[PDB]
Amino acid sequence: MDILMTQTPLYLPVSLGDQASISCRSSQTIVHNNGNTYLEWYLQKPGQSPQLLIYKVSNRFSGVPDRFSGSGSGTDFTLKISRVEAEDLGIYYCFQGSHFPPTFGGGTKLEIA
Amino acid sequence: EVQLQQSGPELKKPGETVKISCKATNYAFTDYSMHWVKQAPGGDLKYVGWINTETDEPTFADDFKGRFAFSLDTSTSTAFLQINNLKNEDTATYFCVRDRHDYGEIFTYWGQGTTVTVSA
Ligand SMILES: [Cl-]
Repeated sequence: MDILMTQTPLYLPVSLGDQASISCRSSQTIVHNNGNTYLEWYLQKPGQSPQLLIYKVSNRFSGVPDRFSGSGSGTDFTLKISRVEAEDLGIYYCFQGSHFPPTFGGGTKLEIA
Repeated sequence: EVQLQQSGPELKKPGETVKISCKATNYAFTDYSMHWVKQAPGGDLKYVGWINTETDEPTFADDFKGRFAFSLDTSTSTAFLQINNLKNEDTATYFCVRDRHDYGEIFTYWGQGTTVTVSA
């Protein structure tokens, strides 16, 4: 637990169809010695284990809807959801695996209400 | 279709020991390291460490080296996480996780998690 990952906002109450944005700020830059920035976003649906959504800052994982996109500079990264669907409910986490030990953000709760 | 199956929830008394298992299927167990993550009440995720499945050597993150121990049963493609001298602070759901290319850079596959509850 060294590189702090802070997410904004911690609670994201939204409504179907609306857009959603989650920010993640790292306390240090996160570029691996090999030049890659291993910044991933995970979604943990209720009653499930986390699942990978975005890796390498902006690459969508297999089967991930196009509504999910990622961006980010040196210490500030963003996960955006064009249109929020009922199946998007859950907790989102950013994660850096660029420097040891790998660290996760504290989680952002997306709740539709 | 990688599958990581973990053992059931545990309700333990303080000071006792708990041993969690993670059964891997559909891939060569010894080709990928097994990582372990601790999810504390509230949802925070903390990296515990990883075990090299080919050499059976563990590497832990911040203070976990103390009472946590990783082990393997390569013949049954199973990884274990044992917690000795259970403390209230250990209450959490533990996950075994496998990465994409065995570099611990991208956690792709996760077990369903094992909730450990330390009572009174
Ligand atoms: Cl990897």
